[PDB]
Amino acid sequence: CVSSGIVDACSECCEPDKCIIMLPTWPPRYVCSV
Repeated sequence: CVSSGIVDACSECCEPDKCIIMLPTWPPRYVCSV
C-alpha cells in the first residue's frame, strides 16, 4: 500500500474514497497522507 507519498491511483492507495489531486513536485502528481 501507499499510505504517504506519490500515487498514480486512488483505489490502490491506503486512502478510501478520500484522495488528493496532482499538486506537489514540479510535475502534476497526486498525494496520500493516510
